[PDB]
This record gives sequence, C-alpha cells and structure tokens, in this order.
Amino acid sequence: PRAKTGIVRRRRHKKVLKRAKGFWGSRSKQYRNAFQTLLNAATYEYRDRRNKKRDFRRLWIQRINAGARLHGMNYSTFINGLKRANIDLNRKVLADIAAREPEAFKALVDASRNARQ
Amino acid sequence: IQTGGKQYRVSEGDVIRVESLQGEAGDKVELKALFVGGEQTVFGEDAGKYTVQAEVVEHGRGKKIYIRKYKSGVQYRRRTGHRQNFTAIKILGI
Amino acid sequence: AQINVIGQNGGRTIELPLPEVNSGVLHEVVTWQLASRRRGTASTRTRAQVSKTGRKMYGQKGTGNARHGDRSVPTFVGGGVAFGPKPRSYDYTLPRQVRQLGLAMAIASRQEGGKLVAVDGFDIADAKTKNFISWAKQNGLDGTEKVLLVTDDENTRRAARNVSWVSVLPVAGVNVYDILRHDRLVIDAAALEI
Amino acid sequence: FRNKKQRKQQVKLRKPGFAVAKYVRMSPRKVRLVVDVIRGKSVQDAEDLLRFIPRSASEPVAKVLNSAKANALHNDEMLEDRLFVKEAYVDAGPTLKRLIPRARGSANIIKKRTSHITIIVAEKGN
Amino acid sequence: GSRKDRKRVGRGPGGTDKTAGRGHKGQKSRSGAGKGAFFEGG
RNA sequence: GUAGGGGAGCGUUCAGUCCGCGGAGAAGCCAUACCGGAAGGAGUGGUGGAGCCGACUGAAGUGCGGAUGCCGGCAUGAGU
RNA sequence: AAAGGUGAAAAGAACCCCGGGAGGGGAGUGAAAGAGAACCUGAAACCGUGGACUUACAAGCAGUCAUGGCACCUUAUGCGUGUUAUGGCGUGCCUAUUGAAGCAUGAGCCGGCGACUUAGACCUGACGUGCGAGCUUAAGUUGAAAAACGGAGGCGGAGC
Ligand SMILES: [K+]
Ligand SMILES: [K+]
Ligand SMILES: [K+]
Ligand SMILES: [K+]
Ligand SMILES: [Mg+2]
Ligand SMILES: [Mg+2]
Ligand SMILES: [Mg+2]
Ligand SMILES: [Mg+2]
Ligand SMILES: [Mg+2]
Ligand SMILES: [Mg+2]
Ligand SMILES: [Mg+2]
Ligand SMILES: [Mg+2]
Ligand SMILES: [Mg+2]
Ligand SMILES: [Mg+2]
Ligand SMILES: [Mg+2]
Ligand SMILES: [Mg+2]
Ligand SMILES: [Mg+2]
Ligand SMILES: [Mg+2]
Ligand SMILES: [Mg+2]
Ligand SMILES: [Mg+2]
Ligand SMILES: [Mg+2]
Ligand SMILES: [Mg+2]
Ligand SMILES: [Mg+2]
Ligand SMILES: [Mg+2]
Ligand code: NA
Ligand code: NA
Repeated sequence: PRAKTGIVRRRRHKKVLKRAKGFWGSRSKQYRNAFQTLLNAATYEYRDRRNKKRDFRRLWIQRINAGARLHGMNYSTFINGLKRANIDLNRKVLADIAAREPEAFKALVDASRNARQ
Repeated sequence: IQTGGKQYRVSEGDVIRVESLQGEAGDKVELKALFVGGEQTVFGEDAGKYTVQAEVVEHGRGKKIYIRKYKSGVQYRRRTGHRQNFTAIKILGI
Repeated sequence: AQINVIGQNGGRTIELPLPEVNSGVLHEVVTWQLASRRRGTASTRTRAQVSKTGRKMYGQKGTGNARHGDRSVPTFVGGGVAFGPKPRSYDYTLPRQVRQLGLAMAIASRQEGGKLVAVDGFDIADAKTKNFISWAKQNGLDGTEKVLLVTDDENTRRAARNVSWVSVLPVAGVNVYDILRHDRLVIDAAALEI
Repeated sequence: FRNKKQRKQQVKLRKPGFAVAKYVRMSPRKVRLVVDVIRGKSVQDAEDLLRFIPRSASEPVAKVLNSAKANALHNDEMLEDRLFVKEAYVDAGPTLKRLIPRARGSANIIKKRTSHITIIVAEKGN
Repeated sequence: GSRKDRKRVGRGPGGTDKTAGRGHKGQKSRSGAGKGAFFEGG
C-alpha cells in the first residue's frame, strides 16, 4: 500500500505561516523563509522572557534614584537607609510610590535619613 | 509580587500565586508594609497594626504560552506547552 | 456445562482452558490467521531495472547544474521506487499446540454468555428458509445478534442465507476469528464437539 | 434564509454594470497603464480619453467600456448621464509560450501575456 | 471482544525509523554508506 | 548538550471489527482570539457536491528546506 | 513524452444588448450557471483592485520584548485581534569543521515526487507467548467463504 503525503505538509506549512503577522517580505509568505525566521525568533522569545526582568528592575531603579534626588539624597543612600532599619522592606513597587504619591515617598526619604546619621 | 499583596487598595479583585486552600471566600489575612488609608502614611513594622482581608474568587488557569528553544548549527529545537496556575482574590480589609 | 436444546442433554463434558479466557492468547491466533489470508500483491517497479529508461544522459562535469546518469532512479519523477513493495508471503506456521488451544479458549469465551447447541434439526424440513427463521424465534435468536452455525449436513446449510442473523460453516471448519466474529454460536452437531 | 440550497434557486445573482474582455492578446501591465487614467471618473470623459491615448490597448479598453455602458443601459436600465467608472482592472490570462531560437544552439521562451480587462460602471449617487 | 482484544503488553515494540528526528544523521559521520561489505571476519 | 544508546507517544494510507455520521449535505479547501506537555486535536462559519470520522488491532511505497535533487507552474533581471 | 472529469439526462443557452471578431451582459433550460462547453474540487508561488492602520534625517538577518496611538469585538468588551510609532536587545539556514553571519558549500519561489528496505526453516541477543527434560516440523496430500494431516529432519540431552 502506498501513502502519499497529501494534506499533511500543507497543514504543517500553514501552521508555520499563520505565525507570520507583522512579518515583512517573504518572511510572511514563503514557507522556508518563514520557518527560518521562526528559529531565530525562538531565540529572541526565550531570552527576552529572562531579559524583561532586568529591563524592568532597571526602570524602577531609574525612577527611585530620581525620587531620592528630589529631596537631597540618592539611590545608594536611600535603599541603604531601608536596610539599616528592618522597618522598611518595600523595595518592589517603590518606584510606583515615587511616581504617584510624592508625599508618601517624601516620608520614606525622611525615614531613611533618620535611620542613618 | 512574591506573595501576599499588601499596600493600600480600595476593594479590588487581583490575581496572584495560588493560595493552597481551594474553594471560595476563604478568609486571607495579609501583613502590610505601606498604605494611605485616610491619607495617613504608615511605614513598615508599625503597619503590622493593620491587616488586609481578602476572599478567594476563583482558581483560574493561566494564559497559554509556548516554550520554544533553538541553538543554531547544532540542531536542538525544543517546543513545549506551558501555563502557570493562579487564583483571584477580592481585597476588602482595613 | 451447556445443555443441548434439541435431543439429548449433557454439557458437562469438555474441560475449559485456564484461566477464564485470555485475550492476548486469541490475539496471537487471529493475527496469525489473518496473516495466512493476506495475499502476495505488490505492483511496484522498485527496481530501477524494471522501468523503461536508458543508461547514459548528460555529462558528469561540464553542462553544469546537473549530475545524473539515468532517468529511472527514485529521485526522478517517473523512475523506479526506492525500497518499494515486493510480492511476498508472510505465512508462517503458528505452533500447533497454540492453535488447538485457540478455539478451545474461544468456545470457552462463548460458554460464559451466548452459548447454544442442538442435536438433530428435524424442525428444518427442506430449504424453505422461512421456517428456519421461525425456528430461531423459538431459540432466543431474534436476529438481533450475529451467529455462527458449525454443523455438518448439506440440507441444513442450504436453509441458512442471511447477514445479521446467522452464518454457515461447512464441515466444522472452526476458526477463532469466525466464532469471535459473531456474537452467539451454534455448535449444533456433536462431531468435533465432545 | 432557509439553508445553502434554497438561496441558490431563489436568487440568480446579477452583476450591475459589469463588462469583461477575457483573453486579450496583450500584456496586463501596459493595459494597466491605459486603464489607470480612467480609474474612477466620468464615463463620458472615459470615452473621450481613450480616443486620444496613443497606446494600442486603448482600443480593447474602449470596446469594453462601451460594452459595460451598453449593459448598464439595456440590462440594468441606468441613467447614462450619471454613469461613471466605479471600478476597472486588468488580470493576467493564460500565457502563450513560444520557443525563440537564440545563439550558439541555445533557445529561449518568449512569453506572450494575455488579459482579462474588466470594467464596472455605476451611477454617481450624491 | 474483537475490539477489546489487546496485546501482550510487551510483545511487539515499535520499529526504528531513521527519517526525521530533528537531529538524526544515521550511521557514522564519514566512511559508512551504501556499502555493506566490511565484515568482521577476514 | 554533538556523534551515539534507551523510553513513551503524535500523524498518514491500506485491512479487520465495532459505534455511526451524510441531500436539512461527506471528504477536500478557506478563516479563526479554543484545548493538549510536544507531535497535534476540536468547535463554529465559508466553499463544496459525494462519501467519510472516532475507538481497538494488524500491515507499510508513512512524515522533507536542503542533495548545482526530479517534474510542473510562476517570479527577478524590465518594459531592459 | 504529456494529456482524465459539463449535467441525473443535453434540454448544452431560440431571442435581445456591445463588438469585425473574441469576449461578455440579459433571458430561458436545470436542483444548481456559485455546472456554460480551453465546464468536478480549485491549494501555493505569482499578478491586480478596494479598504484599515502607516512611511519621505535613518544605517536597517528583517525579528523579539516593552510601552503608546489608531482601528475592529463571530472561540471575543475585556481577555484579547490588527496595525503602528518609539525604546532595549539581536551575526540568515544547512553543510563541513579546531573554529561560520561568514567574503567557505548548497539553494530564484511554491507545489507535488524523492532516501536505512526486502529475502534466506540463516546467525546472535532482548522482550512476549505455548509447551516443558523434551520442544517442533519441511516437501506434500486432502480440504478452502474455514484447516487439519504430514515426524525424512533440526535443536536439548557429555565431554575431552
Ligand atoms: K529513538
Ligand atoms: K457570442
Ligand atoms: K538538515
Ligand atoms: K524466552
Ligand atoms: Mg535576575
Ligand atoms: Mg547555476
Ligand atoms: Mg511509472
Ligand atoms: Mg428556477
Ligand atoms: Mg554527511
Ligand atoms: Mg573524519
Ligand atoms: Mg551500490
Ligand atoms: Mg564474507
Ligand atoms: Mg450528486
Ligand atoms: Mg519514502
Ligand atoms: Mg527544494
Ligand atoms: Mg551560485
Ligand atoms: Mg525548474
Ligand atoms: Mg523606456
Ligand atoms: Mg538596466
Ligand atoms: Mg537603456
Ligand atoms: Mg548565530
Ligand atoms: Mg555577505
Ligand atoms: Mg556563502
Ligand atoms: Mg568544498
Ligand atoms: Na485546524
Ligand atoms: Na493597496
């Protein structure tokens, strides 16, 4: 008994191709180039899952030291002034606090200075 | 966050890690670290005076994400399905 | 332990194969049986010698963008097949003891539900067929389930022609596949039986 | 409604203001060049431009324009003083492959394109 | 019956196919091909 | 984690068997934001105008991006 | 070499409109013309028309992640779908190699075809089953909508 490859290769291929959306060129229309894009695509996806965390952390920091600086301190001094006191252990989300509620974050700064010198 | 959503929140149902106890309306007590309840800023430790009460809404199953790996020139292509489970909790505390 | 419907009455003869019927054991059997049925059929020009084509073509080096010799090879639309179907047999000889054991275990499988025997079919009376069905309707044989008759006597077969009711089996040519194929079984004669 | 069968016998499906010249022994591209000038404009104007455009696709494009108008006027009973080229376009037809002998023994293949010039007219509607 | 009839649970195992494995290049790397005359005697 | 060894499965055609579906409409094709740990599977709609899923089991001409591969169609060079 | 297919049956389009024609639009036949005779299905490359969101100081393996704008809500008004601006990041695939994005090999694109098979009571091992100190037949004969008969022979059984 024979067994053509009928319908199989079409579906596989279509699954691949349907992945290609904002895909410029023949990346989105010719199978091979599509699949091939999908390799390096893998690479980027997987690494970016890990990377996005680095990114965000950086973001939050970049805000936090700004807040710090708005009063007369910095990020080093500020976080450190929450380490000396087991009191404040926010760390995460702090950026949102310096971005939305200024007064609160002022209070935190004042606390940091008070738990240092 | 890591677990247990503190902070000041006005009755909102959020989604975090699972909470073991399956069911519904299971009282969930959480410690605070900051909040603006009545425009009164309160730091950590002292916040222990106030605690958040939350009820479980539903045990939803995460969003479907395909995990793909690839190393060029060596073959190695990996494809496996994944969804991390959770639960929704309705914040309603002090 | 099955009692004869028409005529005598025994059923306590014939020992039953242990354990209480084993699937895999019938598996080995049926498989072997259908295997001896498969016929040798393989219309394929696997050989590159079998199809129509020359032996030389284009030059090895030179022409460029080629490198081929004949036009009958598997890589060619129209050539031969690489590793295609050859006419073969696939008929072995499943160990006798195991074939003997087979149908024993088959009947065994039928002795725990739809089992039926009968001596002498004076009720048949020529072909007719109609009175044969009428007969079945007096033996739990509605005609809802498939049945296999394994009895000698021409006149009885002659009066047995249908698809869902029963089935004719000349000269006790028993076969695990057959019995296990139909639901009820009608051994009738006590030739091979007891 | 019903299902997919009934709708078929209850409606025949008409094409208001539609003409097609199929198989025109010209390459689509040129004819595109000619058509482009009529894209969405008065049918009168249309007839007038085709009469002066120095290209030869002009002819068949013209003939089809007219056939459309003819249809809208006789088969669709439209008001010709409000007619205009709603839409028009040229698709490639089957191709005429011809074997043209080149130098040193090699041959090529001339590709003689054809065309399905279609054009569809319509009342302006303000 | 004929449909609830299973196997011996460990009788016949799937055959080894060499086409497709997202990293299969059957045989050695070099010097092993369309050549079955190496032998182990001599 | 490469060569390599071991294990569990998906998918396709044919075959037996069983449960069946089909003019109020099969397969095939087309779309899709759903499901599964992967191979994949399903719902709905569109097209179609006759046949075909699922389960279990057996057998293979059984899974393609490559081979200056084979056949065929259509592009680029250009309105040159 | 290649080349199959109207429909149940020709009733396979009388007549009218544009055109030299080809071609087409009506009308009618038929269940269907979304079957019209270079007529079953009608995938992909490839060409084109319409629409949405976009683009004319930036260096682009053509993605990926994050955010914003705009648009649409048939698995689907809040989970997302489409598109896009900007930021971060980012050296095609295969092969062959000590070492490849390589300025090393292959390849225009898509479709279809295309490669670890089969045979020999052969040899050796794993697994499974039937028998068990014994275990099995081969040719063939007789029967075939089924299979039984056939112990010439081979392996155990003592080694050196
Ligand atoms: K393997
Ligand atoms: K005509
Ligand atoms: K490869
Ligand atoms: K053994
Ligand atoms: Mg980290
Ligand atoms: Mg070349
Ligand atoms: Mg042939
Ligand atoms: Mg009618
Ligand atoms: Mg090699
Ligand atoms: Mg070497
Ligand atoms: Mg050779
Ligand atoms: Mg030798
Ligand atoms: Mg029909
Ligand atoms: Mg093959
Ligand atoms: Mg290729
Ligand atoms: Mg080259
Ligand atoms: Mg070619
Ligand atoms: Mg020019
Ligand atoms: Mg030039
Ligand atoms: Mg020039
Ligand atoms: Mg790389
Ligand atoms: Mg280069
Ligand atoms: Mg190169
Ligand atoms: Mg070289
Ligand atoms: Na699907
Ligand atoms: Na456009």
